[PDB]
Amino acid sequence: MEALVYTFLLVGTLGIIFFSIFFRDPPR
Amino acid sequence: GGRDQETTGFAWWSGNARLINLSGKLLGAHVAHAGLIVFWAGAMNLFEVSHFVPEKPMYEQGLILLPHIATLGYGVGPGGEIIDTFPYFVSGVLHLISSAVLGFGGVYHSLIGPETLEESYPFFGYVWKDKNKMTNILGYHLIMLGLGAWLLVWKAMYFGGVYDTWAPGGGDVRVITNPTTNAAVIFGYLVKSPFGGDGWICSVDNMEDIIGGHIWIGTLEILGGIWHIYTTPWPWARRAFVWSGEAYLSYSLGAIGVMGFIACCMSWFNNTAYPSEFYGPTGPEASQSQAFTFLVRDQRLGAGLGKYLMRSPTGEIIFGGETMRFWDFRGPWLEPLRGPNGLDLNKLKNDIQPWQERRAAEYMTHAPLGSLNSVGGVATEINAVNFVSPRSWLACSHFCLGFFFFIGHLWHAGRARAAAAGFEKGIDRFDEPVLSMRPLD
Amino acid sequence: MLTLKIFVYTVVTFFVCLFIFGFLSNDPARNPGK
Amino acid sequence: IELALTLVSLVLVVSAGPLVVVLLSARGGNL
Amino acid sequence: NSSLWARFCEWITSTENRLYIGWFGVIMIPCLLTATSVFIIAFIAAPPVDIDGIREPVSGSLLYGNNIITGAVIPTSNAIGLHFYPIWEAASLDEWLYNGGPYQLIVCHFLLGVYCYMGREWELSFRLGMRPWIAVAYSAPVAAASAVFLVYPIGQGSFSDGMPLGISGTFNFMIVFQAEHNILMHPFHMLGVAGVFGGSLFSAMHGSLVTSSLIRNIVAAHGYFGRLIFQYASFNNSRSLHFFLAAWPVIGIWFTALGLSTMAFNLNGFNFNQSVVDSQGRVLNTWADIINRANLGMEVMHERNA
Amino acid sequence: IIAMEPRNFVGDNFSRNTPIYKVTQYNIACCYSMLDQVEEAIKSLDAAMLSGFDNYDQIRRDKNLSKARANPKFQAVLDKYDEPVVNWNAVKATFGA
Amino acid sequence: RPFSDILTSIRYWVIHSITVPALFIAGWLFVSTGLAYDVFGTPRPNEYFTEDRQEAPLITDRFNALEQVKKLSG
Amino acid sequence: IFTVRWLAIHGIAVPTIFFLGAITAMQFIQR
Amino acid sequence: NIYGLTATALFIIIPTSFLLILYVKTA
Amino acid sequence: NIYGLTATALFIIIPTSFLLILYVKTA
Amino acid sequence: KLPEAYAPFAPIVDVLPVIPVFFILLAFVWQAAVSFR
Amino acid sequence: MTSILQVALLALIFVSFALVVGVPVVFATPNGWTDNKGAVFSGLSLWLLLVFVVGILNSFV
Ligand code: CLA
Ligand code: CLA
Ligand code: CLA
Ligand code: CLA
Ligand code: CLA
Ligand SMILES: CC1=C(/C=C/C(C)=C/C=C/C(C)=C/C=C/C=C(C)/C=C/C=C(C)/C=C/C2=C(C)CCCC2(C)C)C(C)(C)CCC1
Ligand SMILES: CC1=C(/C=C/C(C)=C/C=C/C(C)=C/C=C/C=C(C)/C=C/C=C(C)/C=C/C2=C(C)CCCC2(C)C)C(C)(C)CCC1
Ligand SMILES: CC1=C(/C=C/C(C)=C/C=C/C(C)=C/C=C/C=C(C)/C=C/C=C(C)/C=C/C2=C(C)CCCC2(C)C)C(C)(C)CCC1
Ligand SMILES: CCCCCCCCCCCCO[C@H]1O[C@H](CO)[C@@H](O[C@H]2O[C@H](CO)[C@@H](O)[C@H](O)[C@H]2O)[C@H](O)[C@H]1O
Ligand SMILES: [Fe+2]
Repeated sequence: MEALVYTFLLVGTLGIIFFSIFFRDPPR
Repeated sequence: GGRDQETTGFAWWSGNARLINLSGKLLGAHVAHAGLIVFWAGAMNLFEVSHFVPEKPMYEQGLILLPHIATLGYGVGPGGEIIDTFPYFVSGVLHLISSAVLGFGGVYHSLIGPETLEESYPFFGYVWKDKNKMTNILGYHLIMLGLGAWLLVWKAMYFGGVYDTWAPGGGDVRVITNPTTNAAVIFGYLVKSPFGGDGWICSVDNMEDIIGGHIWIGTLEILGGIWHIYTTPWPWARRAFVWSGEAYLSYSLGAIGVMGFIACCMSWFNNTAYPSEFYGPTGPEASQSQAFTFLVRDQRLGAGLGKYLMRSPTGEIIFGGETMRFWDFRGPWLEPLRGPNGLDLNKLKNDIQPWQERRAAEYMTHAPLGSLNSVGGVATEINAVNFVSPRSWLACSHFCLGFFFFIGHLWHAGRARAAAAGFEKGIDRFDEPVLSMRPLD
Repeated sequence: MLTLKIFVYTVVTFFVCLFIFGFLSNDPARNPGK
Repeated sequence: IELALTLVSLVLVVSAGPLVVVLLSARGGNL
Repeated sequence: NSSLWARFCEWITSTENRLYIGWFGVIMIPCLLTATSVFIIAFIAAPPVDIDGIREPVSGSLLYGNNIITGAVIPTSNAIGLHFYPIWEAASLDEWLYNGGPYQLIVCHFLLGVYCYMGREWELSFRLGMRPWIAVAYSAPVAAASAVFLVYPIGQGSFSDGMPLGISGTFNFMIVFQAEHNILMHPFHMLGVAGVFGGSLFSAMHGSLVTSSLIRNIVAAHGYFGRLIFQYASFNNSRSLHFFLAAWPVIGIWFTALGLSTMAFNLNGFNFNQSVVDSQGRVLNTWADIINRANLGMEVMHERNA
Repeated sequence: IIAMEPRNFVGDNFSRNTPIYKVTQYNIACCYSMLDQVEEAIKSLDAAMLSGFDNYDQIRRDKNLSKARANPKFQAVLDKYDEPVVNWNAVKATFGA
Repeated sequence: RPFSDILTSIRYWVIHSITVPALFIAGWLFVSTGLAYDVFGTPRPNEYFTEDRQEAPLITDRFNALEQVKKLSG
Repeated sequence: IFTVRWLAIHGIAVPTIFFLGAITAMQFIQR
Repeated sequence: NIYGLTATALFIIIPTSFLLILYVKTA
Repeated sequence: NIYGLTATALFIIIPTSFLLILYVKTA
Repeated sequence: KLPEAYAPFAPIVDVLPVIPVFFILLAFVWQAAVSFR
Repeated sequence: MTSILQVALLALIFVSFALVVGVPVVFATPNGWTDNKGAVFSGLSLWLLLVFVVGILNSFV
């Protein structure tokens, strides 16, 4: 079942990247 | 007698950039550089002749230029044996003296001469923004290159012959008579795939194809030069290009880098225009020679087949072991023993010739393996032997030069486009194109 | 897999043609301020 | 003896290299 | 101007998009999407590959009992070599996977994508009015990737020599490369490592100087640098300093990529073996000789004759 | 409308000038011709050519501008901005020799 | 003290021109005469393998190492 | 005449030239 | 019981994270 | 491998939740 | 090898191919003479 | 005529060195060639004809 844990971690990281790209905080 | 940094705006390290507008200085620079090229050619030829012994094959002492003359077929006997050395000496000395003449001309034009040729010599003058004169110069030089190609064809077909490595009983000088002028085969190479087993234009096998291609390219070059002399660029051509000196340099850099990469691959793989007898065996050739010599020795001593043979994914019979990656190799000493279905057993069982055996031995011993420290053999070789195949030198040097000239294309094309647009010096700090855009959220 | 080969070929050719014609559409650079 | 000839030739070349520049600097030549 | 072509062109070239597309983007985007999709799917689940082509499959897929640090996309099988191997040339999908086509697919699409990315970098630089040559700086990692993935297999004549798309695969590739060729004892790799170390040093030093100077100054930082060591007149203006920062790592990586490509044609690094010899002919070991012993160990260990 | 042209405008497709610039200045050149001001009509159409009014058929064919067409400098500027593709005179002269 | 004045000084030129070659020849003699081998202990190319020891030296001693090296040396 | 700059430069240089002479003579040693 | 673990984990991650994203956007 | 699973789960949950709570408080 | 008629001039030949790499250096010293203006 | 070849060749190197040194000196200096065309013209002419002499002498042997 370790495989599912690895995929969960990778997909979560990809989600963090996506959110950092498209949902940026406007300056000040 | 150069300009100042303030006058031209270019520092010393960007000095030659001051010559863009000036024509006489640029012309002298070009002529002097051509003289330098020819000087190096002559000097290298003389030195290589001075350090050459006809007894040994040329690839054993690091020879890179003399193999070219040998390929043209000067002082070369059957099997690659050296007959006379005078042709090389005469070629070198002629090159060197022509270089002297070119250097004198370039120095005269660069130092004491009209800095701009437009005012006094309208025929030779030009302006980068001009289009007709650029086409005229291009046509002149296209005609020159076509004449060179036709000179090669004339030499191959008349007044001697070229060293064909596919002649029966080893290579020898031969006179071409019926070059393959069919357009279909000529352009099949241009359309051929570049991947394993196809190789694009690097898969030419017969000198017939070489001569036919040179005929076609020379005729096309002459016609194109005549066309460009009398023609002006089309409206779309003037709309898709940047017409300035640096842009011309950029396109030339891109083209020459691509040709450098292509020549590197040709040197590493091709063996027809580069006979193995002079340059030495290629990597695949050395591996196949290893396998073939081992099979011959095993067959002699013991006296598909499990001994060093196997079946390729397609189905043909191929040499076994790690050599299977080179199953597409073709060579004069291996072609006769190959049947329609790859290697046929009866051929090696009966059809064997001594010269093939000794050629295979001499090729397997001299594999294209070496070190930058001029020590042959694998990197983990305990002892020391001096050998590095000239093919490796050519391939590495020309790959590096092609890559660097591609980078040069990138740089110069970017700079030329920016200068044409008018913002190469920097942002105007008043009307930033970014400021005229909405904020990005 | 002839069908897949033709599908890949048509999509690749579409992309390449759009790329080439897109560059062909762009008008030349120029300096208004000169 | 050939090594001596090579050394002398190298000295001649490396002396002729900057000889022209030095002579032009000594005179009123354009540099 | 409502024609389909007109509006599609306007959308493609518009800077209003969240991420600039550009025409280079046309080839850039789909290629990378294909590469990443195939890479993810192969890494997650895929059958073993016969890397060496003697019917000894090598598991490299995550689902087949291996970890992240060990999972990798095995390169193309040794049997195919340089032949072009898409899906439609394989006898069957299972055979395609067993031989190792997805690596070839991924590498081709990835190389096209990175080249198109360079192109779009230039194109947007031209659009915004900034100077054009940022692509030149980008040419270093692209050159290194091309040398690792394409040029070296071409030199060795087989696609199995390309870097496996994994971590432990990368370590295996590096170790095998050291075994075959002395990458460590080659001047171009020395220049590359010098470039990397100098880039780290310059980044750290520049960050420290600039962040310390920013108080509420550049003259103070210049004096600080000029007094810490003995080069007072060093990088007087920001233009020269930042150009030097750009230039050092880029040249280093250019040189290491060129070194790798040079070795692709079997032009190895320095070979200092039996360089020191005493009187009447004995061999005195030097550090180069212990390095040679290690190289011999790796070389003789990786080559599975059987 | 020419007066309000922005300074340092880089178009989305690298135009460097607003699309209405070329058409409106071609119109102003036409109206100058209608005002009997050929000497400035040639300059107006020269600047229009500089702006990238790539279309060439109407300027040669349009009767409305024919009044200014009589001036030789109009044909001179047309030639240096629309060069004959094939030098018929040159090839004929070479054939004669 | 700016560098130009010291560079153009005749006294500087003469003293350095007489001293530099002295140091150069001092180093030349220091290595050629063999004093370097004795002082720093590097064996000459013809005593690496003493007749009693045909293999590389090995110490196997921490405190009582002096005469051990004496035995290994020479 | 005895400034710290003088001391630094001489301390660096004197061993430097000594070692350069030693090394160049050392290279001619017959193996 | 791998299916139960994965189903439970998905049900705890996807919806709660979904709510958190919206709340972060609101403030 | 239960210790690994629990350690990993704790490392994902406690710190990321910690940060999320702070950010929610800030906005 | 080189014909006997030019055998004694072997050494100068050995120096000729190295000549071109000097030219760039010449340029540099010229720029040094001109004081890098 | 091996000795004749040798002496002519020596003269070739001497004259080539002299020309290589003089050429830049005469052209670079202001007003140094418009008043000295004859000297350089004679030098290059004698250079060419003695090169031809060396060539024909070699052709003899
Ligand atoms: C591409 C190079 C190039 C170009 C564009 C020019 C252009 C010019 N030169 Mg220069 N010149 C060159 C090379 C070049 N020359 C070289 C190599 C030399 C050394 C020999 C000279 C020496 C020279 C002198 C001394 C003078 C000029 C002058 C001139 C101007 C008048 C035309 C002329 O020379 O009459 C040419 C007249 C001829 C009778 C020659 C025509 C017959 C020749 C021999 C045909 C050769 C062509 C053939 C294809 C060569 C191929 C060689 C092979 C290796 C490829 C003109 C601007 C004159 C000038 O006004 O000064 C600025 C002048 O006084 N040139
Ligand atoms: C081979 C490459 C090459 C070539 C052909 C040129 C050519 C030229 N450069 Mg460029 N340049 C180069 C490399 C090159 N440069 C490099 C590498 C640098 C960086 C250091 C520069 C930096 C630079 C600057 C900063 C400037 C030039 C300028 C010039 C022009 C005038 C030269 C001058 O003032 O001479 C002065 C005269 C002498 C030094 C004496 C002559 C010495 C002779 C030719 C050499 C002696 C040997 C030779 C064999 C003699 C001929 C013998 C033969 C007749 C048999 C000229 C067109 C200048 C120019 O015109 O710009 C507007 C200028 O401002 N260059
Ligand atoms: C009449 C118009 C004309 C012609 C014929 C040429 C011809 C030439 N120009 Mg161009 N040029 C022109 C106008 C012209 N130019 C103008 C108007 C300008 C601007 C002012 C230039 C600027 C220019 C530059 C900047 C340069 C040239 C160069 C050259 C030469 C190319 C040498 C080379 O590398 O070729 C490579 C290919 C070959 C050598 C293959 C051709 C093989 C031969 C020569 C053909 C057969 C003839 C031969 C004599 C037969 C006997 C063979 C054997 C027995 C010896 C070539 C002779 C280049 C050069 O190096 O010149 C010295 C160069 O750098 N030209
Ligand atoms: C190296 C020498 C050289 C150079 C620099 C040029 C340069 C030029 N030529 Mg000339 N030409 C040459 C040799 C050369 N030609 C020769 C040898 C011939 C005889 C066959 C011609 C015949 C010729 C004609 C008949 C015409 C030109 C034209 C042109 C101009 C148009 C742009 C262009 O080249 O096409 C750029 C490339 C293309 C448009 C693509 C088609 C070319 C092939 C089929 C590409 C195939 C492979 C490629 C990878 C795929 C690219 C995709 C494509 C859709 C862009 C340009 C100034 C035209 C012009 O306006 O000048 C008057 C023109 O009408 N040339
Ligand atoms: C024939 C091809 C060609 C030509 C005619 C030019 C001409 C020019 N270039 Mg371009 N360039 C080229 C190729 C060419 N370049 C290539 C291949 C590259 C890729 C590296 C570049 C990269 C380049 C840059 C980045 C810049 C120029 C600039 C310039 C201009 C000033 C020249 C200069 O820098 O002063 C002369 C400078 C020197 C002599 C310094 C030499 C330093 C190098 C590193 C010496 C290396 C020598 C070494 C032994 C070679 C080893 C090779 C080995 C790796 C195989 C001038 C218009 C400059 C400019 O302002 O353009 C307007 C500029 O900024 N060029
Ligand atoms: C401008 C200039 C420049 C450049 C230049 C150049 C590049 C030039 C070139 C030049 C050249 C390029 C020249 C040449 C010359 C040559 C000569 C002068 C020759 C002679 C010869 C001889 C003498 C021979 C002899 C012999 C023979 C025949 C063979 C072998 C044997 C013998 C040895 C006997 C620079 C940039 C640096 C800077 C500025 C100035
Ligand atoms: C000798 C030879 C041969 C043949 C050859 C031939 C036939 C060749 C041809 C060639 C050719 C025929 C080539 C061509 C090329 C082309 C090119 C290289 C082009 C390019 C282009 C470009 C790059 C473009 C671009 C653009 C863009 C993209 C932008 C927009 C516009 C345009 C479109 C302009 C044979 C095999 C027989 C033999 C061996 C070798
Ligand atoms: C043919 C022949 C010949 C020829 C000759 C020639 C061609 C010559 C040339 C020559 C040359 C062409 C020379 C050159 C030289 C150079 C040099 C000698 C250089 C030096 C340099 C330096 C010393 C540098 C320094 C520096 C730099 C790097 C820059 C920065 C700073 C400094 C200052 C540090 C003769 C007559 C012999 C004889 C017969 C044969
Ligand atoms: C920058 C401009 C530089 C121009 C340099 C030109 C270089 C071209 C010179 C190549 C050498 C040609 O010189 C040579 O041609 C003759 C053939 O035509 C040779 O003649 C010989 O060639 C072969 C020798 O194996 C034989 O097939 C011939 O029967 C034999 O007569 C001469 O040995 C020599 O004179
Ligand atoms: Fe900064």
